[PDB]
Amino acid sequence: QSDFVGQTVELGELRLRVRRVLAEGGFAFVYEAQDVGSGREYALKRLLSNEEEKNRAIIQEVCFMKKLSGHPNIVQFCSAASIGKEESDTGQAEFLLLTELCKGQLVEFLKKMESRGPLSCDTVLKIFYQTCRAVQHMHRQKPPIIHRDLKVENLLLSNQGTIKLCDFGSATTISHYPDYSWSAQRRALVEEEITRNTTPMYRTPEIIDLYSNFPIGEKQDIWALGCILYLLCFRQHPFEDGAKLRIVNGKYSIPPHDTQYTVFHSLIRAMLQVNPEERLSIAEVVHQLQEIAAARNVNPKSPITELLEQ
Amino acid sequence: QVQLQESGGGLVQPGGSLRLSCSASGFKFNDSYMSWVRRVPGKGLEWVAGIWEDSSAAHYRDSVKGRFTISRDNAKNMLYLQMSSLKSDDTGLYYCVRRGYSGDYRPINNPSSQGTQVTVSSAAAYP
Ligand SMILES: O=C1Nc2ccccc2/C1=C1/Nc2ccccc2/C1=N\OCC[C@@H](O)CO
Repeated sequence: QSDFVGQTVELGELRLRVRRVLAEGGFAFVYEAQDVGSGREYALKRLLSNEEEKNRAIIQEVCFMKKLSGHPNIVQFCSAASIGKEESDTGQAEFLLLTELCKGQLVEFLKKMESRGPLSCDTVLKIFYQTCRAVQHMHRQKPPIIHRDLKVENLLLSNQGTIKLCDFGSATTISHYPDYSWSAQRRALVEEEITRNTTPMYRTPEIIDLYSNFPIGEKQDIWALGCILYLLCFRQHPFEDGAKLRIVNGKYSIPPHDTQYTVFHSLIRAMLQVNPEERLSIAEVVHQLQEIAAARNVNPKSPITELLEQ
Repeated sequence: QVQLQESGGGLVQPGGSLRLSCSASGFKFNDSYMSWVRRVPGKGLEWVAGIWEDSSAAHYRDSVKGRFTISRDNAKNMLYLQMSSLKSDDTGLYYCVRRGYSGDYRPINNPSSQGTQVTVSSAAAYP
């Protein structure tokens, strides 16, 4: 993994020199790769596994990325390779992903801004709008792609200073519509696969309570986005303690004496609706963010230069 | 900390030539991929040329191919750009930075240095 630095990887006509490690997240590593013939810099994601279930999940994720590529807020796909169990040095099946190189993780940019104080309303609007714009591109697909793991940790800052969605590991095209025809077996197997693919504090009421007949679909991403907008505005996550009782009953509160992010209050309340059917669509969210941006004369597609320059 | 200082820029006639110079200190130069970038009013930053740490490869943006030559002196920690057959499209603030570019000739690193002004004009003296 660490030893993969200094390598010259071939991906089609490209001959990428692996320069330096950027991230480590379990079975995957992210490196800064540079073409030796052009000088163009990329991101190389490496994954080592011999597990068939992982190989199949990598295929799905890469297929979603190929489909979602080209949106200004989805990380741009360049190429990928799947080297065999025998054909690799490690003896494991090797998975290589080549994308555009981003400046860094959003989380590491916000961590540097807390010293300077709370983020400006315009900064929040751009971060949030660009994120929703990525989710909108997903829900717009035929069939809709539900992220299921939206959080600031999965958001990168591009070269220009625009938000980029990079991970699609938990994404699915499968919606559930629980009924008076579902067995306890069905309910638990459904609950099992969704717990593995979500951040506990970002878990939705419809997945905590499988005895509500709440559909489990694209509205999951709306709840997660409501959490993000709360987190960007105020210090903490609206359900950081990860209590199922608070999440399932929608028990959170917008700081009583805030006069900075009032413009976003209505949206937070409208997105964090317990029943998913009573929650806004991504189009309604985008439209409301567009109006806020218009009444302020901010282009919300603009670089978040407030983050970049530090 | 990192320090980059450019020189060589000036007012030169179209078809003319210049030699830009860049001095580096504050990092291990001998191991850094170095680039020439330019800021153009009403455009922004664009990557121009780049060179491997050991000079085994030199890269150029299509618009300067065959006209520009990037070189380096790892002993003196210097970076050069031989410009020739200059066009008005070559007018801008030239800076030298570490690393390459991303996508449409967009530098990885935004210049912190002063830069040197290249003005491709016939003017007698600076305006
Ligand atoms: O392009 C990138 N520049 C960086 C600078 C610092 C840390 C990471 C990255 C990065 C990444 N580019 C890509 C492209 C595809 C998948 C992941 C990914 C990256 N980093 O991922 C690290 C965080 C991620 O694990 C959150 O889910």
